[PDB]
Amino acid sequence: HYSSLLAQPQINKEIKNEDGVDIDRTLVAKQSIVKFELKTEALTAGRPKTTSFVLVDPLPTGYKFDLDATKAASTGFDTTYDEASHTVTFKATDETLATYNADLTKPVETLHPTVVGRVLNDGATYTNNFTLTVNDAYGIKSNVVRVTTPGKPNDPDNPNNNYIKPTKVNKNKEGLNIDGKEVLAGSTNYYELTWDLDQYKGDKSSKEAIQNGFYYVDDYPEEALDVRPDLVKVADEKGNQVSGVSVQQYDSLEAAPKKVQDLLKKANITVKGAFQLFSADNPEEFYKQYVATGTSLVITDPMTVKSEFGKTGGKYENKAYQIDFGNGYATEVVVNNVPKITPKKDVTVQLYQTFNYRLIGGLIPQNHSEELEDYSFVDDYDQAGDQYTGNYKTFSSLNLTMKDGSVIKAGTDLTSQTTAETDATNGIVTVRFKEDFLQKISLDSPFQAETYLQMRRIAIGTFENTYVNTVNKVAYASA
Ligand SMILES: [Ca+2]
Ligand SMILES: [Ca+2]
Repeated sequence: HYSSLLAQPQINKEIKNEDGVDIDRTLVAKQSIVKFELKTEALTAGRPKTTSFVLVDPLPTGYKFDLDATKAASTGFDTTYDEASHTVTFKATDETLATYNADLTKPVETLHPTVVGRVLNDGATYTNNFTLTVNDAYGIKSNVVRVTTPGKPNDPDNPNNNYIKPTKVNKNKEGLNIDGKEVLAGSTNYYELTWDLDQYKGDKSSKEAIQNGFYYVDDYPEEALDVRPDLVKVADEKGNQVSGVSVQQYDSLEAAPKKVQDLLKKANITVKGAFQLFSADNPEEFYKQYVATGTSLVITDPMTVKSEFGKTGGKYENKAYQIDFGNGYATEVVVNNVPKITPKKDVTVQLYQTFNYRLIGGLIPQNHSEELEDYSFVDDYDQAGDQYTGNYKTFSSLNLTMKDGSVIKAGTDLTSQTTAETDATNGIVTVRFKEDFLQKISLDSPFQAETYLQMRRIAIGTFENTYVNTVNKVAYASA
């Protein structure tokens, strides 16, 4: 008699987001409001009078139960919550018990409560069921329902699920990862920021979670580098361009719109000084086209070494963040070092005696980022006192390896790979390494060279002589 008390499907647990969309066995963003709806079908006619009508729902871990939201959605019940066992119980009021017992010869439609909370963890599966016991004589156990948040691989319901890991790598223009490498003055860091969106494929988040926006933050070292605002570009993982991503630079977080600071503090992101904020313009179109389709974006964010910072040297760090649906995830930190270049000069007298200016070049340290395209010696002598004979010899100052594999020994004459020229107007000798020899050198080998400029005194007295070394068209004085 009691197995036919509730009607056709009897009971049915449903799980929805805040737009009322069935999200069972699908994927939803972290912090999403998730409604457990404990539907119960009409009571058959010819029943006994209903003493009790009790639904008990043990809630899953990671689901933060909201008491006043679930009470408002469960009129006709009285809501009790056991915090120690994550269990919520709904007991039908005597007023809807009365409407269940108004005429037992007709079917009556029964009320149902709704649990309202939000999921709190990434890469978690949330399971739920509930039991309904009536008149402590029957009792029915419901079907299990599932929702999953992105962040865990090998999810059987979503085969694209994985770790939400935004990545940042430093590249030159050839695409070589230069993480941790040395970077010479005037060079540019072609930073690659990945906007990790693969795992969000199949997401059914609400329309207001999407309205929290989609952003990318880059905490760039403002004290060492300058942004190249016209070379920032957002592309998908293949190469096609992305228009719908705007970029704004802020010199400090405290000098930024209060919306932006609220954004970062609700994602637990804090920035050292200046940062960039990539925005989605219209988040809804950005969602349908990149988030819901699981197509990650790539942001090339090139920045160049300041002039002064190349002369002082030091180290700098870049770090980025990804902010989807309001939730923040952080890249690892990429580190680079700028070497301080300081060439020196000695001499090696008496009227018309020949002598050499020894011009030692700057040390290009091991494990550098960019190809050498310029290593030149520039000597501005006093033509009224000394004159340049026209002979000179350039030697490596250390052991040079390169791409073929050979190692050029320390002290080897490299003058058959140089090119001099003379400016008689100002009195300037310029010994240059050509490009095709410099661009034959491995990026992991060091580089240093010296030239001996043969000169002779043609006047009495002492005379000043300035020497300037050049590496990739940045000029270093000397002492
Ligand atoms: Ca910064
Ligand atoms: Ca001169």
